[PDB]
Amino acid sequence: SHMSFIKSQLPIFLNNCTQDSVINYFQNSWELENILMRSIIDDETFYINPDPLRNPLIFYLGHSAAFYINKLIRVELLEKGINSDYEILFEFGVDPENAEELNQAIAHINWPDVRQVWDYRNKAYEVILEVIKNTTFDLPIHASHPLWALMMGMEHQRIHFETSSMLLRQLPTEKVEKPQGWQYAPSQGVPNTNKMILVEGGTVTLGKAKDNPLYGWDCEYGDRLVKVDSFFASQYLVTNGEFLEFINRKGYETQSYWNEKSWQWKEENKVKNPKFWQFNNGKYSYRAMFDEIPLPLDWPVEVNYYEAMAYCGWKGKGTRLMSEAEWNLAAYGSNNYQVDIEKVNDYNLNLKFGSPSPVGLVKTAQSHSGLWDLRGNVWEWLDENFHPLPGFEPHFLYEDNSAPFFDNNHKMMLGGAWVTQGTETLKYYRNWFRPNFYQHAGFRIVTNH
Ligand SMILES: C[N+](C)(C)[C@@H](Cc1cnc[nH]1)C(=O)O
Ligand SMILES: [Mn+2]
Ligand code: NA
Repeated sequence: SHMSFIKSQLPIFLNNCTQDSVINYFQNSWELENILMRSIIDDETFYINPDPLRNPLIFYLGHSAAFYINKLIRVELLEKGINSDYEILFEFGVDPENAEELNQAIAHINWPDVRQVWDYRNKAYEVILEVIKNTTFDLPIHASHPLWALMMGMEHQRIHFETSSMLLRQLPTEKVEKPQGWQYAPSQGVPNTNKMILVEGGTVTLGKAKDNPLYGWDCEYGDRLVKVDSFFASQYLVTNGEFLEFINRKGYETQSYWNEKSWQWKEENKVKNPKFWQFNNGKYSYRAMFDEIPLPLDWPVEVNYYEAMAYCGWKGKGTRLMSEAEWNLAAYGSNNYQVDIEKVNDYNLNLKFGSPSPVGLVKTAQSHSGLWDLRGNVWEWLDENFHPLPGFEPHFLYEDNSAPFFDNNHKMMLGGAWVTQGTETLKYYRNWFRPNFYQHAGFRIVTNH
């Protein structure tokens, strides 16, 4: 048994994006985000920015709606917006290098009332639904079709369901209410031995073809052949129990496992353990979305990139993280691979659970290479600076989606998490974050020999 009462619709091929199917997918995208945002009990909590590097929650309540409107205006499927001031106020978010830069940016913003932003959402929903009902869906949809703006808006909303869930997780438990049917994975369980598996080397082609019949973001496209040498990777994501051993061996107290930049981050934030653990009465509790529970020892540990690399430092002996090409080889092999959307059901993706799961519990989630949960459970960090593939081109609808972040200051992560939905659960999505940032994200370890 797994989570069932809250359901996320699978993504749809562009050749099957009929008006009726898209109506259902749109309604589901929006209702899911509504369920998440309604879990905040008190409206005053929307003026908190629980992550010090992101905007207050009120911004994210409006932003998904404003983005749909702004892109539909840009392709001229909408002749006017709903509230021009809000379309500007909620237009774009933030990716600051530090909390002081963000604090300076948000210091003098007059935010609307929570009820006014909910009213904006409800009006936007009805305006977009009417656009859908009054537009011909001439199959197939594609990147030069006006309806690309709608496809982009729905994936953007599902991405913000995921990133907003990480903000609500940073609120105190007394400030949020678990939605009916939210179901965590089973949590008792000591981890099994995490064996190193030889991944046979081969050649991969990274990227996505322009006429592939699936919505994707600009940075997904291009074509890059990479020869990948054989390498060893741990069959499981590193677990909470494995990371607890690192803590007990003074992992956060030993400079040689860190570097000057990551140690500085650790000291500045007085970090002694992963973000969502707390030590009390001699033992660690763990913060799931809405509840504190005993630390689930066999779940994948959730860390930022700095902490993943510090664990690699403790392992020593050339222990490292995979590259993007190495993850692709392990997850999809060397094959014109035809995505099968139904396979999303085989991994802890798309709200199969409302939490990470024990490594290996989902019995269909072993890739052919032998590695477990390459797809799903938690994103996994990669030692790969976010970068374009040959053939990359920004899209007119969102020219700065990815180009600003090809800056050697963002590391990549791939594969999707329990909370990931839409085309972000499939092969081509490329994800990236500053290395100090927290997501529903872990890692596995690699050695060359
Ligand atoms: C690709 N990530 C997940 C890093 C992006 C997704 C995104 C949201 N709005 C525009 N892009 C981010 O969170 O900034
Ligand atoms: Mn956004
Ligand atoms: Na994964």
